[PDB]
Formats: sequence, structure tokens, C-alpha cells
Amino acid sequence: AGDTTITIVGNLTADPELRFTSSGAAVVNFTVASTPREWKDGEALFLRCNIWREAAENVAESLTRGARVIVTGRLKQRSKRTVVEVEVDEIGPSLRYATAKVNKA
Amino acid sequence: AGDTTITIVGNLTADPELRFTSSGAAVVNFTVASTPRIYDWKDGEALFLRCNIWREAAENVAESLTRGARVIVTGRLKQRSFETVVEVEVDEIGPSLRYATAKVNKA
Amino acid sequence: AGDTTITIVGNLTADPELRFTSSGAAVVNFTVASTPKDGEALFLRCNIWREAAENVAESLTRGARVIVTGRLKQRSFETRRTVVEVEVDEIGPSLRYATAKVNKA
Amino acid sequence: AGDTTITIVGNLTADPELRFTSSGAAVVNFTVASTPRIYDRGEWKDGEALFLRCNIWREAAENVAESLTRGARVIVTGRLKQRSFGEKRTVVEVEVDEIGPSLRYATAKVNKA
Repeated sequence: AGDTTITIVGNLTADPELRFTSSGAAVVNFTVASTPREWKDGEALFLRCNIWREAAENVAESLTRGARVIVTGRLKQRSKRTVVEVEVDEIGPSLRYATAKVNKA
Repeated sequence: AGDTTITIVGNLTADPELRFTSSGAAVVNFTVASTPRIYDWKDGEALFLRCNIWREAAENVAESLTRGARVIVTGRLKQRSFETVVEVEVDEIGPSLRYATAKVNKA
Repeated sequence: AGDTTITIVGNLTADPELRFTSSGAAVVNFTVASTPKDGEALFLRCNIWREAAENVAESLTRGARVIVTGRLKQRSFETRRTVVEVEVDEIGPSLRYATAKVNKA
Repeated sequence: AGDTTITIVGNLTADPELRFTSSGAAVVNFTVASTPRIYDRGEWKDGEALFLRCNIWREAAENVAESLTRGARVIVTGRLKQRSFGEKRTVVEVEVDEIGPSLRYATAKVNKA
């Protein structure tokens, strides 16, 4: 029934925006700034991603603005206007230019 | 220096419209209607992704595909300026033989 | 859990191997030759079943350029090992260098 | 011209193994244990574990060695290569492009360079 999956590597434009909903389900919305083609150049891409629950909490606690992340999910369309968003499936900080102490839970 | 590659499986919303550009390069723009099936089964809302395929690959698509067609599309996400949108820079495309057959003609 | 999905583009090394089971279920096994002209060819084995399998067998032939999606799987030939295969989910002929007449079912 | 990029999510089977080469250029080899969760009747079912060998080079390799440990849940992107390991057997590996720790079950203190 058709589907989509995407992987992107980019930087958070700002610190993780935490909130909750009527359930008590943790929601974070953040944008990844990715610029294609380090040599040459592209035209910056801004993708909005949404991550939910446990994962959302951990994201908020761990990542900050400018952070270089690796994101996976599907594409989703927002609502007379449409916008493409990412239903984050997994996300983590790229260890290409950084280190991290990891804490299991 | 991030980057972003995507793969989608959908149906063309309409026959491929072939066009061109200042250089000569054939250009085809089309939309893929993809409807993800969720956990609960449930068929969540339809997605409409615009895809651009250029040069020869574009020509072949225009010749081969028609509306309704179930396709398999790979590429990268790109933004065009508003005042914006997300589009696919198709890298490869082809008709999913999940519900059909095809007579393939190399060049 | 874990994401083991993959998409690949290559050519079929040979005409697809149709075949059947006690059930009467169709199984095709074929190999995709992909070269990452920086290279060194990669040979992935792919298995596709039922209806889709039948369609492939009828449509595709050796040398064919295809677009394949599925998950990596690991199979047994464990002597003195394990091999990686693709559980094809969707497959089509890449229109990059060819045309095709579609005919839905 | 072929496309062999892949993304996987799994857990390191063991602590990252750092080593170098003729150059002094760093190299890490590790394995990711991924187990897909297959659906039939329905009801979840796991399914046979996959073990993919990944190689990551240079500064990224150093960072990995310093940050990650065995059991760690990672997100790896890269390309599949074939090498030559019945006498000369062949084995599919990942040329890691980008890697990081999945924040799905954990937090991390990130520190740039």
C-alpha cells in the first residue's frame, strides 16, 4: 500500500522543543538543517521531525542546538496548505565530529 | 555537510508530463501518491510527493509510465523557495512488479 | 527490534529462477550485480515469493537493471559460514536506460 | 552505476576495536547485531539475528572507539562492499559513512571537536 522511508544527517537548528499531550505522551518537534553536496555546496534543507514518548524525552535531555544528528523515519504530510514532515523512527548524534558518554535506561 | 536519501513506493497521480529547460535537458515532474499502512490494518493518510527526473531517464519515464502506475522511486530531498516545499530529486525509478508485468526495452 | 531495510539498484546476473513448493507457492531467487567508475562488484541474492515472484519471472531477464527494496536476512551454510540475503519487498525495472509496457493485474 | 547505500540500527556485539595501519591512519572494525521484528498470524515474532561488519576510518573511527562500548545501540549509514576472506570465501561489509548512538533507550553527553 505504498510507503516511504528516509535517512537524513544534519544539525538541529535549535535545542529540542519538549511538550506533552492529553495522554501524557512526550512530544518533541525539531528541525534538521542539512546542506547537500564537505566540498562544494547545496541549498540548505530544513526538515521538521516529530519524535514521541520515551525517545522524545531522551532527545530533549541529550541534544542541543547545532547538534549533528542521524535521523530515520517515514515522510508525513501536515494538514488549504500541506507540508512535508518526518515521523522520526530512530535518532542519534553523529560521532563524525564528536564524542558522547552514553547512559542506558 | 549532512545529506538525505529516500525511497518511496506509490502510484503516479497523473500521466507523466514531459517538459524541457534552457539547455535542452528534458524534464519530467510527477507526483507519487503513497498511503502508509499503520499499526492498529489501519491505512493512514495519503502522502503526495513531487518528484523531478531529468535528461534521458525523464524521457523513458514519459514514454513508459501512465497515471495510476505503481512505481518505486529513489532520490534525495530538495527545497524550492516559497514566500517553501519538499521535493524528490529522483535518482532511479521503476514500476513495481508487485501487481503488474512489463516488457523492458534497453537502449 | 532493529531496522534492517535496504534499497539497491543493479542488474540481474541471469534470467530469474522460477520454482514452486509442495503448497504451489512461487519462489524466485536471483542475484543483483551492483558496482558502488570506482568499484568492485557486489552480488546480493534476493528471494521474492508468490504473485510478485511470478510477475518477476515473466517480466525480467538477465542483464536487467532493477530497483529492489527489502530487508537483509542471514542464511545458513555453516561449515569451516552465514551469508547475507535480501527479502525483496518490492522490485521494478529501472527506467534509467529503458522503457517498459506495464500491464496491471 | 549501482546504488549500495544502507542504513541499519543495531547493537555493537563487543567494544570497538581500535587499530592503525602503515600510515598511522586509525581504523575500527565492529559488528552490529540487528534483529528485525517480523509480523504474522497478528502478533510480533522477532526473527533471526543479522551480523554486519562495519569499518570506519580516521577521526570518526577514533571518536567511535572513545564513545561506544559493547551492547551499544547504534545507527549506522554507509555502503555495502564485498571482500575476499571452498578456499577464498566472500563476505559483505558496511563502509560506515556516519554512525551514532540511538537515543531511543539512552541519553548522551555530546562533546564536539
